[PDB]
Amino acid sequence: EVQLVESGGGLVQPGGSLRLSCAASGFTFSSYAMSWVRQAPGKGLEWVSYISSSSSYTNYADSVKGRFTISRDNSKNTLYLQMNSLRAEDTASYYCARGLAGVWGIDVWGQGTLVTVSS
Amino acid sequence: EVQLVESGGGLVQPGGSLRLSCAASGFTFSSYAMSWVRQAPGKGLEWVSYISSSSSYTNYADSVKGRFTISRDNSKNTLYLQMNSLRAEDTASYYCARGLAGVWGIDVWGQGTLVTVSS
Amino acid sequence: EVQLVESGGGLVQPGGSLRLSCAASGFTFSSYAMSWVRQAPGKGLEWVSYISSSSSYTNYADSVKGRFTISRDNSKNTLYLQMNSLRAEDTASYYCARGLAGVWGIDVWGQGTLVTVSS
Amino acid sequence: EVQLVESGGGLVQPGGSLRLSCAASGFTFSSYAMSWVRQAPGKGLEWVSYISSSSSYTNYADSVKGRFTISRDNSKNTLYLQMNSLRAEDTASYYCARGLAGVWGIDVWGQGTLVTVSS
Amino acid sequence: EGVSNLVGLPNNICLQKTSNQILKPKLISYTLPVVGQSGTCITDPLLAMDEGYFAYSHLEKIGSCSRGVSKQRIIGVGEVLDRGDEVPSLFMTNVWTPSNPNTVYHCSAVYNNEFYYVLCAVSVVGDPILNSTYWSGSLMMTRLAVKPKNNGESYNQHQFALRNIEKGKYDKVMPYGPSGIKQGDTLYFPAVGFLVRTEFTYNDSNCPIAECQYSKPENCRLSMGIRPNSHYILRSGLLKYNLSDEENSKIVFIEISDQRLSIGSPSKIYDSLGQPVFYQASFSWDTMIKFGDVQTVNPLVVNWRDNTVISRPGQSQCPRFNKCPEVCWEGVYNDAFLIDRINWISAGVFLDSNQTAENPVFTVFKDNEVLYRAQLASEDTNAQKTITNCFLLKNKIWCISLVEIYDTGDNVIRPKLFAVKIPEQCT
Ligand SMILES: *[C@@H]1O[C@H](CO)[C@@H](O[C@@H]2O[C@H](CO)[C@@H](O[C@@H]3O[C@H](CO[C@H]4O[C@H](CO[C@H]5O[C@H](CO)[C@@H](O)[C@H](O)[C@@H]5O)[C@@H](O)[C@H](O)[C@@H]4O)[C@@H](O)[C@H](O[C@H]4O[C@H](CO)[C@@H](O)[C@H](O)[C@@H]4O)[C@@H]3O)[C@H](O)[C@H]2NC(C)=O)[C@H](O)[C@H]1NC(C)=O
Ligand SMILES: *[C@@H]1O[C@H](CO)[C@@H](O[C@@H]2O[C@H](CO)[C@@H](O[C@@H]3O[C@H](CO[C@H]4O[C@H](CO)[C@@H](O)[C@H](O)[C@@H]4O)[C@@H](O)[C@H](O[C@H]4O[C@H](CO)[C@@H](O)[C@H](O)[C@@H]4O)[C@@H]3O)[C@H](O)[C@H]2NC(C)=O)[C@H](O)[C@H]1NC(C)=O
Ligand SMILES: *[C@@H]1O[C@H](CO)[C@@H](O[C@@H]2O[C@H](CO)[C@@H](O[C@@H]3O[C@H](CO[C@H]4O[C@H](CO[C@H]5O[C@H](CO)[C@@H](O)[C@H](O)[C@@H]5O)[C@@H](O)[C@H](O)[C@@H]4O)[C@@H](O)[C@H](O)[C@@H]3O)[C@H](O)[C@H]2NC(C)=O)[C@H](O)[C@H]1NC(C)=O
Ligand SMILES: *[C@@H]1O[C@H](CO)[C@@H](O[C@@H]2O[C@H](CO)[C@@H](O[C@@H]3O[C@H](CO[C@H]4O[C@H](CO)[C@@H](O)[C@H](O)[C@@H]4O)[C@@H](O)[C@H](O)[C@@H]3O)[C@H](O)[C@H]2NC(C)=O)[C@H](O)[C@H]1NC(C)=O
Ligand SMILES: *[C@@H]1O[C@H](CO)[C@@H](O[C@@H]2O[C@H](CO)[C@@H](O[C@@H]3O[C@H](CO[C@H]4O[C@H](CO)[C@@H](O)[C@H](O)[C@@H]4O)[C@@H](O)[C@H](O)[C@@H]3O)[C@H](O)[C@H]2NC(C)=O)[C@H](O)[C@H]1NC(C)=O
Repeated sequence: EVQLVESGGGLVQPGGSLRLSCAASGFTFSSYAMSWVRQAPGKGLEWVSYISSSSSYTNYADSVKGRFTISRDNSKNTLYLQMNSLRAEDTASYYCARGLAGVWGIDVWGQGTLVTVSS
Repeated sequence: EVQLVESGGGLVQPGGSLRLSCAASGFTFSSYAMSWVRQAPGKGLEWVSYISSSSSYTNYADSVKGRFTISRDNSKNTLYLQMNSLRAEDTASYYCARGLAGVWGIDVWGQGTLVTVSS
Repeated sequence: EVQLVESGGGLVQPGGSLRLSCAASGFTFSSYAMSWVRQAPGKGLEWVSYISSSSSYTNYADSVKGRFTISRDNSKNTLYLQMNSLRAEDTASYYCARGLAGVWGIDVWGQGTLVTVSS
Repeated sequence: EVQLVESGGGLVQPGGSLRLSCAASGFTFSSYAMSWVRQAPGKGLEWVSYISSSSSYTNYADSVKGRFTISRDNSKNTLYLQMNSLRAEDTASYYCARGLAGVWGIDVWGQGTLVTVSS
Repeated sequence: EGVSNLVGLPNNICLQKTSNQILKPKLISYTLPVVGQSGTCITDPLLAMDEGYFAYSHLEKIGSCSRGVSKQRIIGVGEVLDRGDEVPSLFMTNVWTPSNPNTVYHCSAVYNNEFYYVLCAVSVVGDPILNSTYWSGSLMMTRLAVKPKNNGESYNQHQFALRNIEKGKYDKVMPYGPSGIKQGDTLYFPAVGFLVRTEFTYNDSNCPIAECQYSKPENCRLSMGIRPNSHYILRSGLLKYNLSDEENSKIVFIEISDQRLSIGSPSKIYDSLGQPVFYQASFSWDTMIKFGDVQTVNPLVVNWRDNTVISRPGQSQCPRFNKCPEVCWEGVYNDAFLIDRINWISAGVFLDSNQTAENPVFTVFKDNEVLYRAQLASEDTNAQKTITNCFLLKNKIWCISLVEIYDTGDNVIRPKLFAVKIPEQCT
């Protein structure tokens, strides 16, 4: 059973710097793909980052092309996301899965992590 | 006029864990540098921890490379320092300023904070 | 019999914005003085804000000179306190009375309101 | 506990077009009544729009008979109000409840939403 | 080890008809909570698979699921790998979305060396199969790699227009079908042709009205078009695109044979065990499945299979199991992928209903009998279009099928993709 444990936090000032983390267990992390997917209440899927197995390719969206950069820690199974220079339009719940945006996902989304950028 | 209010006490057992804090007012804290500087009676300046404005660079000394890690709280003007695994050679008065070690300083050292590690 | 009903919020993240309220009945509120008084467990009285009868004079303390500003609502008997940019040293129970700090107070403190600022 | 979350907007030019929203939770929304209620500072209740459970009856006031039309989205619990052709006499705080105008209301008015039409 | 297509000699599969359900439907399309749902609608799907790489396309409509609007059309390719233990999956790597959503309609995919061409039709009048009398005919093919790289700008997304068209007698061409095939260094796309009704050469005496007393003789001619008093009769075919010349973008529409000539429907040609197999939907007088292998690749000479047990439902006019000429343009797309050639064993998600579109059931049939069925959902969930593709997982056949079902806690037709493995031991 694949277990996805999201972490991080919200309630930050506009333009701050947050670091979201998501660890996993089960499947072999040394060769697989990871991607952060967020969704605001009212909207649907909206991907923000992508990374390959050997950290050779890193894809991002047009709205977050220069906001944050996804990394990989194949030694210790984790998934960091150093969010920098966020705005009020980035208030959504982020998720980690095994697909860039798609409609795919071969594991139940466990808990997620809500990030609030306001006031 | 720039006012530096140092806080945090000493009188701790060898190998304990103290947390020194230093708040400030006046200059804009959202983009500036902060550094902890200590000095023992008989010796001179001794830099321990450095941090940048965007919390992107954190430098430490050879003797305190793994003792404590400096953080940043740009929301509420302060300067925390979670001192961990200290020894008898760390008995000195700590100070907060706007220079790593140098011989520089752009504000009169207000009160400081003495930390005693003995017995 | 003078009844002082304290209100407001608490248990908030440090650096937020709270609004403490205190309504009253009995004595004529159109011309009198009101003041917020807080006390931390272990310490004594500590005055923060003062309001005059005609809202012509508003005094503050040295520690909260720019934190919050008291107002007056002589139309409807109340006492607002828009606490902004609070710190960990503001964790105390706030009270409303008819004296700035003093040792005075001509009415039994009814319930008060505890404001916890931590974590 | 019934929670009413008002939303929408404000600060619009005279004759603009705003869309107020109000979601709810708790009571079964598939069969109940919803009504927008506004009140200006100095005046009392002022009903504008009413709608039934099956969206079979939609009543309006003499002053807003052709301004806006209330809708119903029973699939997703909400309460929309496409305010169109507003004037300076519509500057008030709008509220959603379970009574047309009355003096009724069987739930505490949570936050409301202020609409300003001026300049 | 590797996820490849039907090549070599797979393991022995079930060859007998058993009522014991030995098929294990495995869902690999686990969606996230849609709390706060709206009037969304997902239609116009696409699912192609070749040598371990897939593709997907969908048009999300906010409101009605037929007469709706366009907001976003997510078209992306990816890789097909294992989730970790004997269960394949579709891992997407590249995603592309056009600027204006209400331009792209009727895409067609194909496989290549290290790329994935997506041939879509460009229209400014809406659905081209509904307003073809004013459509221009411009076609755009988008190339998306299955392995992106850093700072390529010419290796991840490259669009090109198909100027030169070799239309002989047809007035317009358009890619119509999920995907096609490749023959070494040549690309083939499923398509439908637009021909004038007054320029049709079909004697009204070859219509199969022998045992069809309740049918007029001109029903064959009236069924070749969307409407009787229309202005175009559809004609199936394929689009040839040899990407080895590259002197100019060429379009070669080769019409289908006259054997069992029906109205234009989404075609699907795919390679199975070396030989290319062709499929054609049934939106005409013929309600049965049009299956068969291709012997002449270019002129689409396909030996049609006369299956009498697998069909698609419809309306009251032309319901299921109605093999007689009738003026009607209705049906549902339900394909099947060939998993065996010695016994001609096929497999696909076909609906089981007389005049409705519910109860999507995965069924396996050789030519005239059902071997073993398995229900992917309850008997009340609706389904419109299904796409079935089969492959191998290192020793054995595996089939992933995209089936649009009606999820309970979604209130929207969701294209759920299941994973069904052809078993090697049955009762
Ligand atoms: C299949 O394709 C064909 C062709 O691709 C489609 O036919 C095309 O239809 C469109 C209409 O969508 C024609 O465009 C023009 O539409 C104009 C409409 O103006 C407004 O219409 C809406 C209604 O609002 C107005 O209502 C009345 C109408 O009189 C007004 O008095 C009132 O003040 C409102 O303004 C508005 O909501 C909308 O926003 C528009 O602003 C027509 O005015 C225009 O007429 C011109 O062209 C005529 C020749 O066609 C000419 O005789 C007129 O004098 C005038 O110059 C035109 O109709 C396309 O022209 C038309 N194409 C062709 C080739 O005819 C067809 O709809 C499509 N079908 C389907 C099912 O998809
Ligand atoms: C489109 O499809 C239609 C229908 O199939 C075709 O028309 C039919 O053609 C066949 C021929 O293959 C006709 O069958 C027979 O036609 C005979 C014609 O007689 C003359 O034939 C040639 C000219 O072609 C002359 O040289 C010769 O001397 C004859 O004078 C008829 O005589 C036959 O009659 C028999 O059947 C009828 C019943 O139909 C009986 O009553 C008679 O007693 C006799 O037994 C026979 O009919 C057929 O009649 C044609 N049908 C129609 C409706 O015309 C078209 O040719 C075809 N067109 C194309 C382009 O493919
Ligand atoms: C898609 O487009 C590509 C082009 O990009 C097509 O690839 C071409 O395929 C044709 C196949 O016919 C290739 O033609 C080849 O030509 C060879 C000539 O080389 C030798 O010629 C002499 C022998 O005499 C030949 O003369 C003619 C020439 O065409 C032949 O037809 C005869 O049979 C004789 O063999 C020698 O003396 C000389 O020294 C040369 O060695 C020929 O030998 C081959 O048999 C073949 O005919 C052509 O070269 C290909 N082009 C490229 C760039 O590779 C592809 O087919 C297209 N796909 C389609 C149409 O589906
Ligand atoms: C429909 O087809 C199915 C095809 O898989 C049938 O399942 C097979 O049924 C047969 C007959 O019952 C089984 O054969 C027996 O299995 C039992 C139990 O195996 C378990 O053994 C241990 C527990 O002791 C357990 O840890 C294992 O994991 C097994 O699950 C054995 O004890 C017998 O010796 C004998 O082998 C097959 O094992 C079973 N297949 C599988 C994959 O389990 C099914 O019965 C058919 N249904 C009908 C109605 O015909
Ligand atoms: C789904 O579609 C199937 C195929 O279209 C349906 O099966 C068909 O059902 C119709 C029902 O009208 C049959 O049509 C008639 O059947 C009766 C038979 O009943 C009488 O039979 C003899 C006369 O032969 C008589 O003596 C008896 O007393 C009965 O009264 C007759 O009127 C005709 O023969 C005529 O055929 C079809 O025959 C039948 N087709 C097949 C292939 O079975 C099915 O009913 C549909 N189901 C639903 C739920 O819609």
